[PDB]
Amino acid sequence: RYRDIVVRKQDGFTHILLSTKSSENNSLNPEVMREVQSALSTAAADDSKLVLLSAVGSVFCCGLDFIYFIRRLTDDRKRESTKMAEAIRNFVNTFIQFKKPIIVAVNGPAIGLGASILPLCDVVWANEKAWFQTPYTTFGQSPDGCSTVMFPKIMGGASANEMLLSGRKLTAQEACGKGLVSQVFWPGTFTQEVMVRIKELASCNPVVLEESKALVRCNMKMELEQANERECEVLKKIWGSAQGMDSMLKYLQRKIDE
Amino acid sequence: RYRDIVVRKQDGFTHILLSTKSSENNSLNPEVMREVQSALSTAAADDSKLVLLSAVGSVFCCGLDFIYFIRRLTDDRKRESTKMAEAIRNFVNTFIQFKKPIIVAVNGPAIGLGASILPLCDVVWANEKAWFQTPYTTFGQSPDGCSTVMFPKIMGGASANEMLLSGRKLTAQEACGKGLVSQVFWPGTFTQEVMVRIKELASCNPVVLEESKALVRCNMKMELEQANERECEVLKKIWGSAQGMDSMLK
Amino acid sequence: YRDIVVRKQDGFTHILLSTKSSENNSLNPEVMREVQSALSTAAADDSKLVLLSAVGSVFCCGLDFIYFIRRLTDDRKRESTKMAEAIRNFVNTFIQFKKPIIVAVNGPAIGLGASILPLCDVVWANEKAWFQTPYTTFGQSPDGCSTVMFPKIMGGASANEMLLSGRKLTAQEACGKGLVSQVFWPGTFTQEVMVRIKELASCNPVVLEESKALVRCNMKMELEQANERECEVLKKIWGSAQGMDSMLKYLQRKIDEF
Repeated sequence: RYRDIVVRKQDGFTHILLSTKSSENNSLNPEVMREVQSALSTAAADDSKLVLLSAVGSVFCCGLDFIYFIRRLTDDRKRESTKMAEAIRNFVNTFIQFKKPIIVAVNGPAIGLGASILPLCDVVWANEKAWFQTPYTTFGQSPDGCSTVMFPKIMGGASANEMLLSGRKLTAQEACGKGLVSQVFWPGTFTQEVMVRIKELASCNPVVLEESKALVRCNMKMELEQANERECEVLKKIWGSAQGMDSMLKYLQRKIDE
Repeated sequence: RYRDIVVRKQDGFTHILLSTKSSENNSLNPEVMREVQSALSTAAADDSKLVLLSAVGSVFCCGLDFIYFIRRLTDDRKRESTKMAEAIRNFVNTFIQFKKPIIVAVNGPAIGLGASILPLCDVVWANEKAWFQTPYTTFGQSPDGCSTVMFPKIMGGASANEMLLSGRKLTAQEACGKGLVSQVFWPGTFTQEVMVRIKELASCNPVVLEESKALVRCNMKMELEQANERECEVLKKIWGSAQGMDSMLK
Repeated sequence: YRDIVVRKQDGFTHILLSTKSSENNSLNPEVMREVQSALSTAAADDSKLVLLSAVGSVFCCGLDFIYFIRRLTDDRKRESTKMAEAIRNFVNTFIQFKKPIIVAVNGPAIGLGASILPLCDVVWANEKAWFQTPYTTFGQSPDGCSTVMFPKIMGGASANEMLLSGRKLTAQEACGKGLVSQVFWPGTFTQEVMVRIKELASCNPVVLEESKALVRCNMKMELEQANERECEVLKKIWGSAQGMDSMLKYLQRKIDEF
């Protein structure tokens, strides 16, 4: 009955795989976002020791589906812009509140909100096929997923502003240098290197896992909530204005002209 | 007319170039800092979308002109140590409050306050001729430019203390690994690379740029102001006293 | 002192770890009390800084678990309380210390042996050194304020990987992740350190101290609060029903098998 994700619960952990059918290329829309929240809600309440999040196919996550979004905005700009900003806020908050470890395997591009959510997970393992970009300014939006606070925290201001203002694309290795990725594995053995460590993690006392994450997350929880809310209030402002989609349209024009 | 800087307003941005006459090696005396501040006031008020900061010459910025400063010190410690501290504090504060993006292109050495000011700008692009150092302890001064808070935040305590206490020099690649530089470019195409990126940023919605900067900068602004205040009080204490020019050496 | 060598000369105090009552420079409450005593004396005398290093092929393999297990067989409840307080007091000595502590790491730093390092000022490592916090594998939550300091120095992805997954970092990898100031080759390491210590010791002691005070002031209360939280969780874990399930594992492992 989930349409856009595959969920598997086995060997002490829940595995959630992004596999979107209501949107292309693992892009996010409110329906995809709700299914991830539902799957994480169940994992938070069952005996899962941790969650592994990964993706089916060649893209980890393209971030927001702006074509889906523009169609909504043409129907009722004021109502739909509010609704998208709240959907994002709730989606992001799910990651902020989640009490067990979220381990991410990134095997392809992670773009926009698909990259911004990574600092809200616990461990990120990538291979060289993965790259990371937050092309917010290109799409004409301010940042999301608490990246306005988290990117300066993990890579420092100079690097964070380059990603957030300049739309710099990072290889897996460069994202590791910039604190986005925990470790990079060869593509050929990526799955086995990820699964061996998930098995090791799932063999630990899940109380010790939870206590440790609680210790790491507690100095930042408030600040994350406050960031998420500020960012979403800005997005409402931008997406509710008549010119909100102009940068995105120019981007699409370039893409189709290429 | 500005003596120590060149200012070009064009194509959606203001380009400020350090090219000091009252000092050597783009050193900063209170006159240079006032001109930078005044050029930033006007960019903040006009239709400029962002500021590109770079330098003419083989040096980006040597930080404080300590000989200009020595001259002034032994004509009146109390008045001149107070004036220099407060000039640093207002210069640093201009960057803390500035609302639009400041992109910096660093094409040679950035030393002391010339390096410290970098974390208060937005993006820093460097070539291999650039290197970076904060030789505070060697000069017998404590740090400035909010580096006492910003350096630990961008590179971690161990690396920050090595910069601030030990006077370590970082190559452009090392400064990039330590969070001081956004990206390092080949010197051959450095100007081209910077300008293509500046043109892309200047084509963006200016309101989206400023909103984005505001969201990044808001959690830190009070901390940066308080750090700037603390640093400048410790400099008054040091420079005010008789034996605080004792390390300034040759 | 039985477990450390203290040399005061040339404007600095050199504290060398060289334990007799433990394997691999490991820390029992005895060793901890000597280190604290040596620091207390350096803090009050005319030393400008402290150089901390080790004798032998291991910097510090962290908590002396052989000693702790010897106590735990006697009285679990009483001895777990005393151990948590020993740690808390030890870590607090580093949080409070006003003079620069420079560390020369010439072999593995494990557990508390690695977690204290972000409480020091400058860390120089031999290319031979490596770094690990294998807390979870032995059923422990983290110590030494690493729950806050690791995310601050390497960002949450890398920090969680250290603290949850037991990742080992080479000296170079630990330099990229903010734990080590600079790495020197084994051949030149001793001389590289000493030329720099000599340079630092020739500086104005008041300038050194004011600089450190400016660097440490935004964080002192947060470090204290982190130390107290971590020590509380350690008490609760060690007092738990499953709290000892993973500790004895230690007896069967060499230090490069954690």
